Amino acid sequence: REEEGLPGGPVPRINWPQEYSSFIDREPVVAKRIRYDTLASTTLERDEKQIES
Amino acid sequence: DIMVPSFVYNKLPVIHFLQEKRAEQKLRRVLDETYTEWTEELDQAHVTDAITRSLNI
Repeated sequence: REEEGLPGGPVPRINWPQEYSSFIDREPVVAKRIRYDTLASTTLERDEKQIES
Repeated sequence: DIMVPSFVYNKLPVIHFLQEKRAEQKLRRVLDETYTEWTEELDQAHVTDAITRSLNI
């Protein structure tokens, strides 16, 4: 994933154009975009040397 | 010279057999006390969830 530069964080299988249209008020779905985008822009890995130590 | 030696000779087999059985009993007890210990460690999923809470996602 890091040899193509693909974003480490996991990404759900969603079609936001459908989600925007599916819901009624924007705020709930709008907030959903922030969380997943924030999640996708981070690397969920640790230093296992210290952990093993 | 005669009597005590004869009775010791008569004793030898039973004592040998009993001591062999005792040694086998010790080995059996040694084996029976062996159990494989399985330890439970905190699932890393909770750690990841906590990391997300720190990320404020």
